[PDB]
Amino acid sequence: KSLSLIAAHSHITGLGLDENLQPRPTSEGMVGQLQARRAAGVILKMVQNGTIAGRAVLVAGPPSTGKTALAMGVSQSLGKDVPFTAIAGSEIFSLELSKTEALTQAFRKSIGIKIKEETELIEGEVVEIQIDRSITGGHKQGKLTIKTTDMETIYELGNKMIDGLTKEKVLAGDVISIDKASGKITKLGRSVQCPEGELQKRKTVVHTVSLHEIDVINSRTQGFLALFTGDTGEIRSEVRDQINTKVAEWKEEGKAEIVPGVLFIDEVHMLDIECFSFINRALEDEFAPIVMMATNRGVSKTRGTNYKSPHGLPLDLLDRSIIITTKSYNEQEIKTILSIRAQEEEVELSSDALDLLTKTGVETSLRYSSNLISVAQQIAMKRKNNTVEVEDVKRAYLLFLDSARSVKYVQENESQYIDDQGNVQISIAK
Amino acid sequence: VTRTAAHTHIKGLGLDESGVAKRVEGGFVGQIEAREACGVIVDLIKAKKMSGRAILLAGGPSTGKTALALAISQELGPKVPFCPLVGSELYSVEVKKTETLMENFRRAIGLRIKETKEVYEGEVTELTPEDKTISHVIVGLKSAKGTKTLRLDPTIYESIQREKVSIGDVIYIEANTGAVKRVGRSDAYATEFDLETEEYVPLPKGEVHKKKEIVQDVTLHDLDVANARPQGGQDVISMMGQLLKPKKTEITEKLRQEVNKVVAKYIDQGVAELIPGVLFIDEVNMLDIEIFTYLNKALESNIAPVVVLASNRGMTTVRGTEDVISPHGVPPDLIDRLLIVRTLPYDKDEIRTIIERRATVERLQVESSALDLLATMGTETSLRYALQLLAPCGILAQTSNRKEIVVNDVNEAKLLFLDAKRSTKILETSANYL
Amino acid sequence: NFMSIVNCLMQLRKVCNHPNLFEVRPILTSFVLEHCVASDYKDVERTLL
Amino acid sequence: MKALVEEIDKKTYNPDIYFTSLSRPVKRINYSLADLEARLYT
Amino acid sequence: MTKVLDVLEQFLNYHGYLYMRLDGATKIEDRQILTERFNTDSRITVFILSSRSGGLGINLTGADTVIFYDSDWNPAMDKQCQDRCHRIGQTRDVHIYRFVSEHTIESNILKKANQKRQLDNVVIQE
Ligand SMILES: Nc1ncnc2c1ncn2[C@@H]1O[C@H](COP(=O)(O)OP(=O)(O)O)[C@@H](O)[C@H]1O
Ligand SMILES: Nc1ncnc2c1ncn2[C@@H]1O[C@H](COP(=O)(O)OP(=O)(O)O)[C@@H](O)[C@H]1O
Ligand SMILES: [Mg+2]
Ligand SMILES: [Mg+2]
Ligand SMILES: [Mg+2]
Ligand SMILES: [Mg+2]
Repeated sequence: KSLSLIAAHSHITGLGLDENLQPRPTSEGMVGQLQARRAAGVILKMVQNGTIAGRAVLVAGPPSTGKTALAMGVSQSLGKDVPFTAIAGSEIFSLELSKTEALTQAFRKSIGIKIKEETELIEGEVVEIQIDRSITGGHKQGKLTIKTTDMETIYELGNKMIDGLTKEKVLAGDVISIDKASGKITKLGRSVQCPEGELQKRKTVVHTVSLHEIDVINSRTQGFLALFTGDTGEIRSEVRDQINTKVAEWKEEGKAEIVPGVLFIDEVHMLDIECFSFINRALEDEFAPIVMMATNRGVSKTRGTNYKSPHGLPLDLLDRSIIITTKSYNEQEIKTILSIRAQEEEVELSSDALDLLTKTGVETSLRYSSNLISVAQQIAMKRKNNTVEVEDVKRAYLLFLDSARSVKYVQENESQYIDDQGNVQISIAK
Repeated sequence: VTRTAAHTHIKGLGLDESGVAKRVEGGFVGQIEAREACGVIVDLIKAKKMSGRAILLAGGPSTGKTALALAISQELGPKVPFCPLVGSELYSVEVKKTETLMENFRRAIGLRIKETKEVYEGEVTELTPEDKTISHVIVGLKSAKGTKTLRLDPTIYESIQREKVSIGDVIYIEANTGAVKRVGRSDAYATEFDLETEEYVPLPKGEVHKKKEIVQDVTLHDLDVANARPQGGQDVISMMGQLLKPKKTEITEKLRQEVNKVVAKYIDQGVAELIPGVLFIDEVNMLDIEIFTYLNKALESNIAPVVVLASNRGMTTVRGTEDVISPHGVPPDLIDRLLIVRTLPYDKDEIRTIIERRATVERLQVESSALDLLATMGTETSLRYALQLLAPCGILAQTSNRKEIVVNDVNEAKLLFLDAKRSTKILETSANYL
Repeated sequence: NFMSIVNCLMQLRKVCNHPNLFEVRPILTSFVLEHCVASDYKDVERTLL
Repeated sequence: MKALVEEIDKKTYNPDIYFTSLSRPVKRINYSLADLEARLYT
Repeated sequence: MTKVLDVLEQFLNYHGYLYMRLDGATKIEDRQILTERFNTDSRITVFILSSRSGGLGINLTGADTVIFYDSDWNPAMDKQCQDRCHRIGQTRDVHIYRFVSEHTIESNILKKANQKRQLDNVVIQE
């Protein structure tokens, strides 16, 4: 399910690992990056352990080298049932919400809670349902026949039960599930399904709810609408201070458990200094997600200050975070990556075209060639041949310019292009 | 008769089946490589396989960037959604720039559904209340071909009471959405009063209950707004509900993911088909770095439709950045995921052909000599100026009753109107700041 | 046949003059989507409350 | 979901009562004489 | 077809003219009266008829204009319709119009009949 066409990370699934945590050369869509995969795997098992919370880790490296794909493989390897939050640095800036509250809201979103409830439900086919008007003898008299394969019995309704059966029109011969404790009816189909067995069964219902979702409901009359509508608007901190204690008591009673989810922040270099100052306090608290931050830039100016801090982050935040460095890809890895994308996009590449695509990948960038591999398939589609050819790769190379070539063209054509001073010449002669 | 503003002479890219671009097709001269690489992008969009791909075209002013970006929208067809957008529109007072940028990505992917609606119509015979709670009402609607009675919800009864319907008045009731419309009093009661303000309509022909199916297409974002906020309804509680929070709000990622899931469950039944679209942003050089860096992460998403950018600049500083200098006013990290389509300036002959075809589409006759003058103009001043002076010359020809443009008329138009180069010369030598 | 031609043209002759073809123009009522995602979280709100 | 419109017959439908119903099967019949005479005389 | 007549009555009624309809759905007593009423000087601008019913043998001299929405056969049968207007008692020239759509079957019919000099039509294909 979940219709998706093609994604950049669509190929890599779950990073890759062995029981010794030693990464394989090619494992589950992940090539290259030996040490980075091992450190990211240590972080993954650290999250799965859940003994430690509120720790920050930094992923550093050149652009287009082993950075976002790491956190993607960690999120996919973490699997469903555990929370993972990915937000851009520009997304926390909001006109309606303050930067601090919008920054705390993610920390509340990244930690979930599982709540279990036991219910007794009676489900089965209804062959015959009789309902009678009020009489002097009794308020209402009715009998419904719930037929199942193993057992078939008749129940006498409870008044307001009759108001639930008359409330929503029910036709005999459909499979429904009636909730005794909840007091509502659930129709599972028509008799589409078959009766499994005994009418009444005791089941437990587990509900995974994040701390944020618990926090919004209590601050509003209807808070679940404030979840979807994003109108939440700076919940009081007192409410959260009550939520934490109530959750603690729920844990001591054993009625709930907490899952230490992960919080991933893309583009942390563009975060404001105030947010950096709040993160330091937010990490040291009791409930906090494991934080992973990735910045492409380094030795730049922090937003909000005049001075340039190293890596673009304040040193106070760098103390709380552990740094992981990624290395540029070699020539032998680029061809394997482009081959993985070829297998992902249903694109057939000859070895002769793979050599040129690898050479162009080394000379310019990987992101470029991986964009060309998609474009060349249509030029090959006009030739009606199923496999891409060298000539199609060259045509796709001359049609769509690179960045380095476009800069060298702009420098010669600068008189035609607009300039920072606003000067342009649209006249050909004189 | 036919209004023409800087356009409508371009009916498409005009490419053959082999992908080769003709010298002259559909109001396009020169620019063969850009039309070819553009048609490749057209086929890529028709393939639907790629997602989150970005292609920008960089060229000087008047080079035809935007005019080429309209041709791809004409080539995709009206069935494929196209969203023209300007980089200056991403700044909004009510909502942050980020939400306004993410929203357009959802507006660019169209999803067409099919659904059947039930319709009841007929003249009302009896109206009775079944009366804490507002009781239901039995309606006696009388079709021309039959008679049927139906019980109604209390809300649609409230809408009925607000429409001032009476016994013997033709009404229209929608089943699914519960909408209520009254056509008018029945034609048989027209003789009850000699003078009345109420019009009389004939009895609806056919059965009371009627069905049909609609292929109606709705953009995905329009479907998201429905789940996000309430919408108009004939009941008072609906008007108060929509009037409680009129201001637009930012949508959380959770609601978006759920709507995407129900979209998938809709495509599993074969009822709907998801098709991508093209997002076009004019003057990308006007965007702050905060929108660029968000475009870095947003294009990596799978649901992100193909986006096309246009900027004309040299090496310049990115808006919102102090010391950063990058080509085309775009950051270097964002330029990596982008593919570039270069545009070239036209020669004298191509300017002459442009003015010719624009004159033919404008429906105006131009003599050869005045046409050569317009070409020399186009070379010595600008391409836009020669296309600009065309109409005033025709107006002066209307004043002189002439049916064709003459050299004297285009010269007089040169005397009455000035371009930028002359006005700057008057600006350099003046008394007080002309 | 000769009958299929006439009976096929009578529909065009039932169009050009007036849209007599069954003349159904949609009233353009809104979409019927019944999901209301918040209703799925209503029960969770009840349990948490 | 719940239908806001419900078709109803004037004579057959009543808001009072709501009724829904769907080798060789044979309905059980008591052959006892005192049972039938007991039923008819009560 | 008679299904155009009611729509035309809702139109003429929308624009508020004075009209009278004569077709196969009327009686014999209301026919001659609706005829003499139109022939004598009155305020009725338009008189609606049908091809087979009242477009064959009547005497009407009143109208100076003939309008044809659709014509199937016009070697003869349609010629009788406008000849119902032009008569011995008309001192004014008859202006006869015709309604032909563009790029439709009716547009192909007269275009094929103009080249063939309008004898008889068989199949319309274009
Ligand atoms: N180890 C890897 N294995 C496979 N593909 C990779 C790997 N590292 C990077 N890529 C490719 O790089 C592209 C995105 O690069 P990314 O990791 O986002 O760079 P950055 O995070 O520095 O912006 C993806 O399309 C992915 O295919
Ligand atoms: N190849 C072409 N053929 C015909 N007209 C063109 C061509 N290229 C540009 N034009 C005309 O130039 C005018 C302005 O060009 P425009 O696309 O606005 O330039 P820019 O992309 O620099 O804004 C348009 O109205 C268009 O009709
Ligand atoms: Mg990144
Ligand atoms: Mg501290
Ligand atoms: Mg432009
Ligand atoms: Mg005669």
